[PDB]
Amino acid sequence: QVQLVESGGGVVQPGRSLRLSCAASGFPFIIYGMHWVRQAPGKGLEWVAVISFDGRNTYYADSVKGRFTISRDNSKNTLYLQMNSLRAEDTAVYYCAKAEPYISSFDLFDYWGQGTLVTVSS
Amino acid sequence: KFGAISSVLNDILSRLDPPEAEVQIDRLITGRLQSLQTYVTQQLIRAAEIRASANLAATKMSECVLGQSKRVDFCGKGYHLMSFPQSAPHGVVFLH
Amino acid sequence: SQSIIAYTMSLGAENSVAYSNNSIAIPTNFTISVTTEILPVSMTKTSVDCTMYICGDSTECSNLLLQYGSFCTQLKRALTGIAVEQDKNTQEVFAQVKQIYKTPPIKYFGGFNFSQILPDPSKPSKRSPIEDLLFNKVTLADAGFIKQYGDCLGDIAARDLICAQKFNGLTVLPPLLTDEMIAQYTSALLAGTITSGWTFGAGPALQIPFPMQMAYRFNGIGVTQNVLYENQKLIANQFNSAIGKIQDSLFSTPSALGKLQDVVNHNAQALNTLVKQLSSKFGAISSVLNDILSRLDPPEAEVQIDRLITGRLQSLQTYVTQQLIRAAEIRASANLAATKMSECVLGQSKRVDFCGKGYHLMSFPQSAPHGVVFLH
Amino acid sequence: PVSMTKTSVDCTMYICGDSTECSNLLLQYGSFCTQLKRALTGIAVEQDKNTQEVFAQVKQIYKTPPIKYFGGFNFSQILPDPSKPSKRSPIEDLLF
Amino acid sequence: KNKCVNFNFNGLTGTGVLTKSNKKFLPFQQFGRDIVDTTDAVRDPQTLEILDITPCSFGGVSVITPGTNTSNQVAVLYQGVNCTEVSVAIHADQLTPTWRVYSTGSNVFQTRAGCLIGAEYVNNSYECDIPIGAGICASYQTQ
Amino acid sequence: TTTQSYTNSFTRGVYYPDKVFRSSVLHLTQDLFLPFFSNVTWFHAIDNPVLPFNDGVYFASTEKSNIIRGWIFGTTLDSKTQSLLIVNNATNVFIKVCEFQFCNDGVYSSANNCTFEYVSQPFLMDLEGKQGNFKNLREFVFKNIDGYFKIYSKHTPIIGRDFPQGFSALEPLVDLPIGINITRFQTLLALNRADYYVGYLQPRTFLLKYNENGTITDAVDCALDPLSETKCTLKSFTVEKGIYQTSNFRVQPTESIVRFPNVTNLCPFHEVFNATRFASVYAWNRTRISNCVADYSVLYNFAPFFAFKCYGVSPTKLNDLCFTNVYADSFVIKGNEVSQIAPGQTGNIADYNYKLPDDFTGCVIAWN
Amino acid sequence: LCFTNVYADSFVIKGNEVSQIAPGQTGNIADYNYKLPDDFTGCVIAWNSNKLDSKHSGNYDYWYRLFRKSKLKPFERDISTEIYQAGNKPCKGKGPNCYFPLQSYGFRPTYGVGHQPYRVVVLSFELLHAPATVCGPKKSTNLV
Amino acid sequence: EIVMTQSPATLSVSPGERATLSCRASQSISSNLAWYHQKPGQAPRLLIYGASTRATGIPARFSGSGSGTEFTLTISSLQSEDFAVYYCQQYNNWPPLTFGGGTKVEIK
Ligand SMILES: *[C@@H]1O[C@H](CO)[C@@H](O[C@@H]2O[C@H](CO)[C@@H](O)[C@H](O)[C@@H]2O)[C@H](O)[C@H]1NC(C)=O
Ligand SMILES: *[C@@H]1O[C@H](CO)[C@@H](O[C@@H]2O[C@H](CO)[C@@H](O)[C@H](O)[C@@H]2O)[C@H](O)[C@H]1NC(C)=O
Ligand SMILES: *[C@@H]1O[C@H](CO)[C@@H](O[C@@H]2O[C@H](CO)[C@@H](O)[C@H](O)[C@@H]2O)[C@H](O)[C@H]1NC(C)=O
Ligand SMILES: *[C@@H]1O[C@H](CO)[C@@H](O)[C@H](O)[C@H]1NC(C)=O
Ligand SMILES: *[C@@H]1O[C@H](CO)[C@@H](O)[C@H](O)[C@H]1NC(C)=O
Ligand SMILES: *[C@@H]1O[C@H](CO)[C@@H](O)[C@H](O)[C@H]1NC(C)=O
Ligand SMILES: *[C@@H]1O[C@H](CO)[C@@H](O)[C@H](O)[C@H]1NC(C)=O
Ligand SMILES: *[C@@H]1O[C@H](CO)[C@@H](O)[C@H](O)[C@H]1NC(C)=O
Ligand SMILES: *[C@@H]1O[C@H](CO)[C@@H](O)[C@H](O)[C@H]1NC(C)=O
Ligand SMILES: *[C@@H]1O[C@H](CO)[C@@H](O)[C@H](O)[C@H]1NC(C)=O
Ligand SMILES: *[C@@H]1O[C@H](CO)[C@@H](O)[C@H](O)[C@H]1NC(C)=O
Ligand SMILES: *[C@@H]1O[C@H](CO)[C@@H](O)[C@H](O)[C@H]1NC(C)=O
Ligand SMILES: *[C@@H]1O[C@H](CO)[C@@H](O)[C@H](O)[C@H]1NC(C)=O
Ligand SMILES: *[C@@H]1O[C@H](CO)[C@@H](O)[C@H](O)[C@H]1NC(C)=O
Ligand SMILES: *[C@@H]1O[C@H](CO)[C@@H](O)[C@H](O)[C@H]1NC(C)=O
Ligand SMILES: *[C@@H]1O[C@H](CO)[C@@H](O)[C@H](O)[C@H]1NC(C)=O
Ligand SMILES: *[C@@H]1O[C@H](CO)[C@@H](O)[C@H](O)[C@H]1NC(C)=O
Repeated sequence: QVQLVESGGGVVQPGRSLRLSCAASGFPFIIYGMHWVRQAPGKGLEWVAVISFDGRNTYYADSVKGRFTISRDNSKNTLYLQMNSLRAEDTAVYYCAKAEPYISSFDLFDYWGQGTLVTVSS
Repeated sequence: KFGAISSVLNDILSRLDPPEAEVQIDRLITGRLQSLQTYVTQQLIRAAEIRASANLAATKMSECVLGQSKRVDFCGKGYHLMSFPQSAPHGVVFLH
Repeated sequence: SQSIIAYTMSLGAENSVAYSNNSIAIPTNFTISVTTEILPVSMTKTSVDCTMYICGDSTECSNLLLQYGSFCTQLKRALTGIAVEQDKNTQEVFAQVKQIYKTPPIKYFGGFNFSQILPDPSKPSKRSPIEDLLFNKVTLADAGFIKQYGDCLGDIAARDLICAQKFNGLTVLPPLLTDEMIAQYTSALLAGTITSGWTFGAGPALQIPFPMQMAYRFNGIGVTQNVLYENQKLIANQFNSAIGKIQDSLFSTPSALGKLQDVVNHNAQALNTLVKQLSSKFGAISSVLNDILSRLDPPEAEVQIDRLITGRLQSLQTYVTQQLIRAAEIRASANLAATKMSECVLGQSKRVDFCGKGYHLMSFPQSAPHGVVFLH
Repeated sequence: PVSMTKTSVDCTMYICGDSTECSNLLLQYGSFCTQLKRALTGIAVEQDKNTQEVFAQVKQIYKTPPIKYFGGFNFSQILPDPSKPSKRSPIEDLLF
Repeated sequence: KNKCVNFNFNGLTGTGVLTKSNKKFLPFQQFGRDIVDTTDAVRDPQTLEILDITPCSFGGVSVITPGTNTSNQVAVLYQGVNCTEVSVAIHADQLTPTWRVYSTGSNVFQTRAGCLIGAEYVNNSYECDIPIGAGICASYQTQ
Repeated sequence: TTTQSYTNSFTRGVYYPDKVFRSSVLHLTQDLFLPFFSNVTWFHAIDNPVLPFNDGVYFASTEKSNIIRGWIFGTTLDSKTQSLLIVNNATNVFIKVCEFQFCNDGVYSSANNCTFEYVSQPFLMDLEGKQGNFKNLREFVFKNIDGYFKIYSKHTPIIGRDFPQGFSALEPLVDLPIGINITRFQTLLALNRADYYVGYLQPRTFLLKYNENGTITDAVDCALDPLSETKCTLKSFTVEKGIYQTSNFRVQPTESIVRFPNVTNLCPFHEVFNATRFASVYAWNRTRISNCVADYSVLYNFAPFFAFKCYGVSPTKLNDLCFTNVYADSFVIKGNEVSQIAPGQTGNIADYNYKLPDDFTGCVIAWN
Repeated sequence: LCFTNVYADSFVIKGNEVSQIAPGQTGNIADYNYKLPDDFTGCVIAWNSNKLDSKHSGNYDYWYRLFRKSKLKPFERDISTEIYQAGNKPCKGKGPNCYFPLQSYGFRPTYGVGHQPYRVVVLSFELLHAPATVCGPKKSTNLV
Repeated sequence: EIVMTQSPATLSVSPGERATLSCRASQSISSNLAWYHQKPGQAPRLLIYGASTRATGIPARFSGSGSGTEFTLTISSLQSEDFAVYYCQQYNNWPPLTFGGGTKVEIK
């Protein structure tokens, strides 16, 4: 069965950096793109980043553009998300979601991970 | 003309609007500068060859004139005895 | 068991001397060593053509080119000067004697063996075996004196570099002095220097037995003639052994003639790049003149045509400038070779490390493609 | 003079500082500056060969005798000075 | 075929001479090329045969004249062209040069640097006067 | 039920990029090739997952006689977008671009609006030397660049184990201009009576060695090891002893700092949107906005818009432009008059109260 | 400036023809009626004239050509009434597949702006460093 | 940016009957929209892609309809595992990705 497990979250101070990981198994990981989606408490789902099946094409949300970095490692079936200059509004829970080609390159989030909480406070 | 309307700057400045005159002006500049660059490059090559000839002439004068040279076919054909220098326009002449 | 290592260079073997207030070291034996030296004398003569290179049989392109002034007459003088300079270099290097001499019918020069360097009658080119090895180890991309027109259709397979260069209008001219009469010049020089001594280089040729010439060369290096007259057989055997082993040294080595091959490769590569520059757009709609004239209006097609003109002409200018630099370096080498021939061959030179390592005795010239080879 | 400073000028970095479009349009002019890189490489190799020819004229490195008494001739200004870490003569030190 | 012709083979516009070839074209292949990206062979759309494409004939002309006060006779040298190809070209009158030098039969010489028309051949040897090329020199001499 | 094990692609997946003959050349090309040594997804059969299609796909399969008929491409695999079908029977082929409904298994159930029916020789060529040990291995390559569906193939009963190592080129078969949109890929199975090797193509540069009859004997990848670029920079297959300068290296930047002294630069947008006495249309108050930074989020949060149409500029692109002057004319108006207010309009307001010029460079905002 | 000779060509055309009339353009007027040289050195003048080429009940006096065997050379006229040949029929007349080369340029006081009777006159010069027959107001001083 | 408005902020029905949810788009998206199921504390589950196609392994009680800018989601029979938050997501404009506010379905 397909399993998406996130890790690396925790507590952090404002202005610092954190790195998240999402291990993948049970499916041909190298031929699909993946997504990072965050949900602030009391709010709806928000799209964050995306990386293609090889790595040359990546897109970023306007709220995290220039601060968040997304990358993958096909040799280990893991997905990464490097975060820099964390502000107060970046407190949420982050989900890694598999992508299934539909109409465009990737439009459907078929499997979702359990997610990890990140909170920023003094 | 190098591709402009005319080859006379005074003619092309009074026969075109200033915003458009620059287009025709910026062809004469490039043609003239490429011609100048070609001239300076050939002049440098010619200067190098003339310098080599001048160094050979100075060596020949210092060897054959102020002494007797043992080198074969250097100060004239045969066994060398003397050499007398004579001035020429843009050059020198030896009498081995 | 195999790998790549990194080490610091060793300047040479560690040696020390034994200086003292009263001590001399006087040799009591000698040796004869025959080294080799290779010098380029000339390069391939080429004669590019304008108009055809820049505007393939197009009247409109020719009319547009006519507006650029005399940029096609100054590029038809540099190449001619280069060719004439190459011919002069060959004439200076080889044609040093006025009369052609011939080796005597018998070949007994006091035990010295000269068959390796003397002409071989059996071969139809009248060349020495050493010259044959020099010829077979050098490959020419374009001989020039081939008249290869008429077999581009007979090429059957894909056309080679030469047919393509002809397609683009880039030709090569043949040298005035063919490689056979150059070899004849070298043969006459060698016969003169091994029969008449050094007199033929100064005045009339006077014959001298070879042992006596060897003795006077020995006397010139500062050793009395008695030494030669006492051990003539030993020096003859050493000379024969050295002459025999240089042939194997040239045969077994990968490439001891790298200079001539480098010259040929540089010329061929420059021509190939000039040809390849014909298929670049330089920022126009397309790189084919015949296509951008039937797809575009005449009043506007001029702006696209006037990009290929400048690209092609700039490529041609860089080619001609590089050719001029190469010609200057080749002329310097040719002057050095002419001086070396006139010094070491037509006499004996006192300059150190000039005509080979050690005390100089003689030198024999050999003809090589686009160069000369000495045997000090 | 024996040699000059070796340089390795790089096309794309010089002409188009880390700009993708500028590098792409530089690629449109064909193999233009490849000749430039080759020329600079040849210059560097030529300089190395020049210094090798001029200086490495001997194959075995000799050393001066421990005692320096050459019949009254004082050469102490040209042989290397052991105290100086660079092992250079005073005349070489002034030149540096 | 074999006559210098203009062709328009499916977009390919150019001049040349077309002959039979011993190529080993794969059934899929259609065109031909060489090292420097120039077309050199085309598969005939019918009969499935490979026809090579030779360029046209071109070269340089060089008039070898003696001193102009001494005579008015000149000789022309067509460089790089077999002198039967130029001879039929003179006969067919299809050459760019409109100036035609007389061809009396006694003035033909296929040299290694081209062919010269206007001067006759001997089997003697003299000091070179004007350099022609490939071991040949010309001079103005009394008959 | 199928497996998804992993294998090494080795050197394989090289075709003829063009239709030009070469002989004893080392031509270098840039195109979509399957990379050298890499991982391919090896499947089994005994359900038929829909693999993605992007930048082409490399297909390989070894079988005894036949268990696989054809392929289906296209988007949504339903009766809404155009699709493909390359099913192959025992005698012919059935290439058609149509709008099949769906089958769940006599492979389609709708052909209402579609054309381009194509038939030709069968693709699968199977030969046996009086024994079944000659396992026919078939390698197929598809891509959809600028329409023009290309298909390459090369049929040979190779040794028979699996995805092999020996070099083998691919000769084109068909080239038909469908060019609709392809994002998915699925493979049909048998009906009634160890394969599925799938690789993905990527944009790379390759050096191909040509024979003297026009075949491809060997090739070299340009980005596999520290070598294989030396052989490319002085294009050849034999490099002598020495040191060669190939290319250059550059480090990439990581972050981005936008530090500024101060940047609020307050605009009167709040003062024009928080007003309480918006004048009538007959006397429209015109406020001049200058010497301030126009952030449109303050306009975004203050009003739940009902008409945010824009003419000279994009509504999405407003924070990336610098304006010499900004005029904000505010007036409360009726409902239909909101649609009335526009360049080149007419009415009792567009003619007598407020007329928008035809060349209007700006945006209008209406909120109830 | 100084001009050796000045050529004035005057003709009435429609509104879009004013946009058409220019060196190196396309259209029936530009290729069969009047063509200017590519290296044109001159001025073209257009002004609206609806009072002289219009009257009640219309006026079909003017003419223009749409059917010609080949293109029109610059500054070359082609006044002729030869029926255009369609295919290989030698028909000499009006009607089927043999059309009159020129059609009416009919004008009425009430048309659109693009269909108004625009009056156009072109001015052509041959300026260079040469003598002149046309000059401008400028007094001549004394020689020093 | 296409903004996605949820007509019902919160819905309350007892089990057994039918619930209807509505989601609107600011611009035309054809039939490109998806629905997701999300129980308090778990990961989202896809329900309907293409606005009219049911996902794999999902009971037939879920259905949707609508095209352009007006979309509806209909559940014929509500059950014990259906009370959750439903999100409507557009994917016609591929470059960005937007989500709806969400509707809360709760026991009456
Ligand atoms: C000087 O050196 C010669 C060789 O370099 C010596 O000749 C050798 O003689 C031996 C016989 O004694 C040969 O076997 C050998 O091949 C070589 O020819 C020569 O003897 C030597 N002279 C003295 C005085 O030792
Ligand atoms: C001079 O040196 C020649 C070397 O090329 C000798 O020729 C040799 O001839 C023999 C046969 O007699 C071959 O076996 C050998 O390979 C070589 O070609 C030649 O005899 C010699 N002559 C004298 C007088 O020394
Ligand atoms: C060679 O010349 C040297 C000059 O540098 C002498 O060294 C000098 O010695 C004097 C003392 O007389 C010092 O004052 C000076 O600084 C320097 O060291 C050196 O003695 C001399 N040696 C011989 C053997 O002549
Ligand atoms: C040479 O003579 C000097 C005289 O002072 C002496 O010091 C030196 O030791 C002598 N050389 C040797 C090697 O003994
Ligand atoms: C010109 O020379 C001869 C004589 O005609 C013949 O080989 C042929 O015609 C030409 N040569 C070549 C190599 O085509
Ligand atoms: C013409 O040239 C010849 C060449 O020798 C010379 O003898 C003769 O004097 C020349 N004629 C005149 C008028 O100088
Ligand atoms: C001229 O000399 C050649 C040899 O080069 C010879 O073949 C020819 O017969 C000679 N001519 C006459 C007329 O004898
Ligand atoms: C292929 O997969 C294996 C195991 O998953 C891995 O060790 C190997 O590095 C992969 N190959 C490549 C080229 O990434
Ligand atoms: C295979 O399909 C072709 C295409 O219609 C058809 O003509 C042929 O009869 C079919 N063969 C079989 C065995 O069904
Ligand atoms: C049929 O399909 C084509 C191709 O997608 C499309 O252009 C055309 O509008 C369609 N017609 C109908 C009636 O669906
Ligand atoms: C294919 O998709 C692209 C991207 O959405 C679109 O621009 C193009 O029009 C589509 N082609 C067809 C035939 O629908
Ligand atoms: C074909 O169908 C028959 C009848 O149901 C069945 O017995 C047989 O196993 C089937 N063959 C295959 C390969 O499924
Ligand atoms: C190429 O052609 C030659 C000549 O017929 C033949 O001997 C050789 O086997 C062929 N090679 C290939 C790979 O077709
Ligand atoms: C402007 O805002 C920045 C960021 O909050 C702040 O650091 C700065 O002090 C402000 N400007 C001034 C002049 O105080
Ligand atoms: C006016 O400003 C206040 C203060 O921030 C804000 O709460 C309110 O929403 C604003 N109203 C409008 C219409 O901009
Ligand atoms: C514009 O003028 C009107 C006049 O009635 C006034 O009510 C409104 O407050 C003004 N808006 C401003 C000053 O921003
Ligand atoms: C004579 O030539 C002029 C100038 O090209 C041209 O305008 C005129 O129409 C020609 N004559 C006739 C009768 O066509």
